[PDB]
Amino acid sequence: GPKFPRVKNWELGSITYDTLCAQSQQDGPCTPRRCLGSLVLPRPAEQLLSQARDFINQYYSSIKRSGSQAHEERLQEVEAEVASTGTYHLRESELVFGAKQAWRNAPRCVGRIQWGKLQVFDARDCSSAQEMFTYICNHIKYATNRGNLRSAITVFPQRAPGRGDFRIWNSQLVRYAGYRQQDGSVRGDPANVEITELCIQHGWTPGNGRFDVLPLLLQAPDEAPELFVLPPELVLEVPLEHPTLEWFAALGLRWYALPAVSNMLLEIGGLEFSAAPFSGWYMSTEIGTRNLCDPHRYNILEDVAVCMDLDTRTTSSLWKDKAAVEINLAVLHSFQLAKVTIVDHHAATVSFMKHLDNEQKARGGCPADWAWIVPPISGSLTPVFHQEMVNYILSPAFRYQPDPW
Amino acid sequence: KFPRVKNWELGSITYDTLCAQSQQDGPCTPRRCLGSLVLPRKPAEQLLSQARDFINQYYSSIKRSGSQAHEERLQEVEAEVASTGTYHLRESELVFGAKQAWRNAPRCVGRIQWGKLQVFDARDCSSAQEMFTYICNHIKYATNRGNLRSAITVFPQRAPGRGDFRIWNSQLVRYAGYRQQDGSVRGDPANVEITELCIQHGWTPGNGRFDVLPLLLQAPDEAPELFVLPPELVLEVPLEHPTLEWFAALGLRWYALPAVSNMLLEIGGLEFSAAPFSGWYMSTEIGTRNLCDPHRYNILEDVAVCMDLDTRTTSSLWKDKAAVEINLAVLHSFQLAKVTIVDHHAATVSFMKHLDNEQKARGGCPADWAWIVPPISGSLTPVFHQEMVNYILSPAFRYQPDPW
Ligand code: HEM
Ligand code: HEM
Ligand SMILES: NCc1cccc(OCc2ccc3ccc(N)nc3c2)c1
Ligand SMILES: NCc1cccc(OCc2ccc3ccc(N)nc3c2)c1
Ligand SMILES: C[C@H](O)[C@H](O)[C@H]1CNc2nc(N)[nH]c(=O)c2N1
Ligand SMILES: C[C@H](O)[C@H](O)[C@H]1CNc2nc(N)[nH]c(=O)c2N1
Ligand SMILES: [Zn+2]
Repeated sequence: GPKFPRVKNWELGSITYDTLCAQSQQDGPCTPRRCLGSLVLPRPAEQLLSQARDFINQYYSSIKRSGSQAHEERLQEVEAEVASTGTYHLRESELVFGAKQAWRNAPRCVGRIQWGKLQVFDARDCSSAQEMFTYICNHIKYATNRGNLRSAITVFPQRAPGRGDFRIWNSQLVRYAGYRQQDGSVRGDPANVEITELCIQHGWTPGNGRFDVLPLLLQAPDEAPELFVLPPELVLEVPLEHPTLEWFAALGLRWYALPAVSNMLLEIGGLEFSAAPFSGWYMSTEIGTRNLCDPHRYNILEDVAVCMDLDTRTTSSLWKDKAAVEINLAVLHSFQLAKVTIVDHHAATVSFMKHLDNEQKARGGCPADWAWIVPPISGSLTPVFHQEMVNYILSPAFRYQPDPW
Repeated sequence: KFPRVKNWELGSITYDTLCAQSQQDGPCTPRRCLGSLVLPRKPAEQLLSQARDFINQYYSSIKRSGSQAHEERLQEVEAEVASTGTYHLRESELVFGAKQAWRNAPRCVGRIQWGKLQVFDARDCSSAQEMFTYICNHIKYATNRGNLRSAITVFPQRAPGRGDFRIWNSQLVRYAGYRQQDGSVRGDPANVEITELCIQHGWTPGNGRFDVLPLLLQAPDEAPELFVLPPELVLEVPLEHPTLEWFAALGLRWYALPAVSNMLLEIGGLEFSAAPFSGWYMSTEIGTRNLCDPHRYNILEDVAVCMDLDTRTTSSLWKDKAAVEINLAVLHSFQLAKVTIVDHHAATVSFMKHLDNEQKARGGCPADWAWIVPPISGSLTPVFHQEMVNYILSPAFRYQPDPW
């Protein structure tokens, strides 16, 4: 009936219509001719002003002051600023609203039930790489909270016309070195080979373990990046063991507590924050399935299966599935034992369904990327697999941005 | 222009140029992507152009484009449309057309097999009774005592102002779902509706979990008729587990033959509303979806208790553990019964080979990532890490409304 995408849950037989996609002001990669939804990364003051105006409208709606005198005055205040400087500045509460709305809008994030609970650290006064490092250490401290993890984001100064960007070169604040061997293989995390070599080129003395924490490469405006080593006591790690397989602890596997993405661009009202690292807590499949079992990551599936004495010579023994389960179980068990926040893929997806229901009421829809929301093991066992989803770009947003080298 | 398609495990890139051959709109727009939706929301020159396009594909396939036979065939098609408003395929064209439809099906992981398809021409069928005979031969052929062979039977095409030939069942072999008035469903909940239609059309129902349904067959503008399949035709596989002795006690079983019977086959503008086709099962279809889905047989918790797992909490991964053992039970049992089946790792490996073949042959391959990636152990298979482009090519299989 209604002129909006009809969305169905196939488990429950229930129907909704997404009206929120009508608010999208940016085109994704799909056309009537072909869907490109499985692609990870598919390909003027007038423009700023319209984006700025739209954000200010969003802000004044969220506080129920739409059409008010303060709303119209903030609009004139922004247009004047842009008219005289070519850019504008956010009030602090606007920044807080904006950062939360960007998380809420992130189609690939399954943890958005938590979106209203986000600690926003304003670091827009930062003026050096040393200072960026201080803000980052404080972020890690506050966010780690000795294992009782707390979502947080730290926002550094915005892109300025006629000035270089603040950038954190690492993709996360905590990552394991990846050392290329003279036989062609990689010791450590192959995902991090490039950044490891950049750190070395920049004066880092490399280790040679499988789990060496990388230093941070931090770039203040118009300067070369400076290298900073995180004090080990700030980086909480969890040694992995299995509740019944005693040999598993002997594998010497471990992972860090805090997933702190640091290379994404935060866009609010046309303003761009090139350095705004944020962190939450892990879903167990991120560590146990992707980081440890991806063939192009640590790739330990065959090793674990041999320890479990599975028939690894034939696909039909399901050895890969059996090993993957035990690895995921080890991750969950070890984090719980160490008292570090973690969420399994069942609890996470069930909570995401609650979030879809909340947002249907609050906003008439919720942009979601099915391929990213459905977990990488046990897909159809979770309720999100059976939920149709509409994907679209809303602003404020987190966006990929090219690497600074 | 042309999508750059990347495999994130191997670092390799291809470009899909085949998508430019699409003449039919999917549901996505630049404003929003609707790729995760299961079903679509909703003269003579049009038919003639689809017909010319198809005839051109056919003569190109036999390396005979431009030949006189090619030219004469286009004229035949034109003369027949101009006079009658439609036309008819030759058997060879029909065979080529059915294989291309399978090749083009973006949701099918089994397409490495596409060139090997037995095509039964049933277009000389005039009654429900004759459809039933054709269907029985199809099932006999395809089952082949456990050595399954892909096949399609094609019933007469749709015609203007005349009702369609339709098979009301969604598959030739389905288990009944009985709605006990105490809320629950006995049997397969996906089939409550069809089970009830069968009863009211005079079927004597059973009361089991795996009662094979009768076929409701409909010839144009007639009430459908009920036919019971001779039980010796329907190969079934009892499920047992290689190491869990109690598993067999559950009395679980599934049929050998996945034979979809409610999809429309479109070739060169002609539509075939009854054209059931069958291949062989991938184990996750049975183990994961049919048995473990919450709105199907839903056996997870039962199995998990038999394995003495902690059902209290999600974090013990009881569901993942029980699902793996069910999938193993299916593979084991089919292998023991000498009935063809393929596991999701073998299937997806072969699909990657298919993408490579098709990249060289046609410059691309339409693929629905959400359907190709298996429902358990997704990222443990190579397709997970493969970007894919989805689009509609003709000939094609399509969904169509239920005939009731
Ligand atoms: C609080 C607990 C959280 C959980 C359990 C969670 C979970 C996840 C997961 C599993 C993914 C997929 C990541 C991958 O496969 O690599 C993801 C993506 C994402 N998350 Fe969340 N998240 C949480 C907090 C946050 C926070 C605090 C933010 C931002 C303030 C956030 C923003 C994002 C964004 C932008 C993506 C997409 C990243 C990309 O496209 O590469 N998440 N999240
Ligand atoms: C030979 C072995 C085959 C295997 C292993 C196989 C595998 C599969 C699987 C796993 C699916 C997903 C089904 C679901 O989740 O419900 C599928 C879908 C599909 N298959 Fe294949 N298939 C085979 C043969 C065939 C044949 C012979 C045809 C047609 C001639 C075909 C056409 C299709 C179509 C049109 C779909 C999409 C169905 C839909 O949208 O509901 N397949 N296949
Ligand atoms: N796939 C590329 C790549 C490289 C490095 C990090 C990364 O992380 C994505 C991401 C972003 C935010 C997250 C928030 C919480 C969480 N548990 N995982 C999260 C994962 C993605
Ligand atoms: N998803 C709705 C629905 C209802 C009934 C049957 C069905 O089957 C889809 C389908 C189609 C073709 C197949 C070919 C081979 C196979 N193993 N499964 C196949 C499964 C799908
Ligand atoms: C090709 C495909 O899009 C790619 O492998 C995606 C699939 N789904 C994903 N889902 C999540 N959560 N994270 C990922 O990195 C990916 N990778
Ligand atoms: C909503 C979602 O698109 C739907 O559950 C899809 C997901 N992927 C699938 N994949 C296959 N092979 N079969 C299916 O029925 C589905 N269902
Ligand atoms: Zn799309």
